[PDB]
Amino acid sequence: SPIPVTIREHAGTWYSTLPDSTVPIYGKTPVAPANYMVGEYKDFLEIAQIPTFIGNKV
Amino acid sequence: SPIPVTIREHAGTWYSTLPDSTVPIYGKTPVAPANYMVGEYKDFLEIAQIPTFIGNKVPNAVPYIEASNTAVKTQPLAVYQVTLSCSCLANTFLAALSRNFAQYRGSLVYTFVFTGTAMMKGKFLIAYTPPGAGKPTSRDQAMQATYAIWDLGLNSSYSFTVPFISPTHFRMVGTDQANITNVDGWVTVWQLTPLTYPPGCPTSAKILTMVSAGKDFSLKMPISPAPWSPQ
Amino acid sequence: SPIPVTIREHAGTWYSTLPDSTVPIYGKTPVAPANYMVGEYKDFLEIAQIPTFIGNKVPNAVPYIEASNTAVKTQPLAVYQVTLSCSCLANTFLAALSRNFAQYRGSLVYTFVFTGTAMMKGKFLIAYTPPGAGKPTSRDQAMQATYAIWDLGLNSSYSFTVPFISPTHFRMVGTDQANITNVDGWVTVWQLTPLTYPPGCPTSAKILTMVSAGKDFSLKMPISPAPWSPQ
Amino acid sequence: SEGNEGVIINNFYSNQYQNSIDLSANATGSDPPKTYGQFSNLLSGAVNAFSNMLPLLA
Amino acid sequence: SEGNEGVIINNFYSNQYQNSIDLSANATGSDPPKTYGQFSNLLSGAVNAFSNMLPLLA
Repeated sequence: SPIPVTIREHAGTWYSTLPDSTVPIYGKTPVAPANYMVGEYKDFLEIAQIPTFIGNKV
Repeated sequence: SPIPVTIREHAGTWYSTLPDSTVPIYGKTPVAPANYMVGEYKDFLEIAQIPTFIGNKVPNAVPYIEASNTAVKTQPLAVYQVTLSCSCLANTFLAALSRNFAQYRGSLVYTFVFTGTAMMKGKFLIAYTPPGAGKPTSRDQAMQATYAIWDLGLNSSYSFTVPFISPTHFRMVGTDQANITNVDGWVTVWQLTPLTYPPGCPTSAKILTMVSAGKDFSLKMPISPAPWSPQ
Repeated sequence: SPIPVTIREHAGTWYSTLPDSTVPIYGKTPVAPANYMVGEYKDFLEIAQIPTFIGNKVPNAVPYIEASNTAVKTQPLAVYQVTLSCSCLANTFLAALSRNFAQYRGSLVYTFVFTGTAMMKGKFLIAYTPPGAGKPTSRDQAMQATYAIWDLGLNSSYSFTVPFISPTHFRMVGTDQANITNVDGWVTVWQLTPLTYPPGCPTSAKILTMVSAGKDFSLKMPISPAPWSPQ
Repeated sequence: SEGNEGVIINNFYSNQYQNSIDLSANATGSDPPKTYGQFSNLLSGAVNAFSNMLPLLA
Repeated sequence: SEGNEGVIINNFYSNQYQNSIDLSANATGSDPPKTYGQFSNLLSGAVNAFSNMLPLLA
């Protein structure tokens, strides 16, 4: 009844960009409501559209 | 048919607060029925509401303040900082409970029990001053903030609630260093009218002081205070 | 597609009592039919109910007590402590069974078989004294506790049940050290009336003493007693 | 409430094993089951009725 | 009853593998199956009926 596993060669590696989460150590923590907040953006493209200054005579 | 697994980098670690269980080694053990039992509670908030004694005149603490036969607008009977760290609250269940959490929110209740003679009479001005301009220095300045007038008569005590006035949703429980002129303001007690009495009666009385949580009060994130020794 | 796992800190441990199975190495093995078999039991409680012999006069144990032709209210015929550890019970199946568990609950049954002559007559007072005031010192004190009068006649034995009287739901099986004046009380056997007989008959008789569990009796938490050698 | 456990998976060990078993005792006692299993020695011929009977004393 | 096992999961190895196989023998015996498989050598032409027959002795 214990389940048999095959350990992959890459056992133990850490991937800086792994598409996954790790162990939570301090659960059930409610946050401070931040619902009055304004000005949020979600995609850089949302603001890449605002013109900024080109430098002349560098 | 054996299943392939990828071992995570954190293999082998122990987390003191893991949201999970371990290996059971002695199953199917029935317990001794404890169904006759009474008095159980399940949330600390359930008892944080019971008032305990504030220590006056530290380190020669007494559970009360003294009213006199003189009203000096310049002289508070008591000045408490509104901090769950006040040495004043150090031994109240509120403070002992609170020291195991990082933040609090909600109402604090200061209860005063008059213990003088039935023949005495008097009026007190109890005020809560939010921070920003320092502590009030006379009843005249306190009277500019949140306050209540407590009249002595048939009913023995007065329950003063300091309203949670704060920029943040929560406030830190304990102080790191000491909190200045800060903290969250002050509760000051003043005489409005002096204690008056007839002939044959003492000229001062003791007022019992207690503190508790209001129905509003909340605590969050359990931690451990710095270890201490009561002696 | 290989599945990611988090290895727990206890990786590699062996638990002598794990509620689980291991790797099978020789499957599909049919057994030799044993279906003609009889006499099987499945719970120790099934046989703990069969009376076995109490040892009297340790370490020169005999399976009986002796009744005489004299009733001294000051002299018990036997005094057993109600402890599954009494050296008295040391070799009863009850005691041998019980020593593999931590706690017991329920009724203990002391059975007496009269083995004297048919011509003899007599009455015994068998009492159970709960703890608290020490063991009774005369039949007069025993008679103040739980007791039964056993009259000799056609029917040979008497089954005395000591009621489970205890503050806790369960009682510890074995003693750590020795149990004082404690233990759980005492079973004392006294003569009420002396053994009487006609001419031509012996003037004393042997009474066989056994012990068993009552239907009430329960045992819990299997452990191992301190190892011993019968020699 | 509950404690600090927040796993989605069903506990691998069943409860009677993962936890102690809360029992409750009723004030007035409880009757043992009638039988603890089927092991037994049997007494037969205990009584009478039937033999080379009534030649037998009164 | 059962022993000391209290896992929720279905045993990974099936029973015929995890345990011995209790069989029961009946008093009066049991008939082997008729055939143990389909391997066989065959005897043909064993008998008669049909040939350049009845010129054949009586």
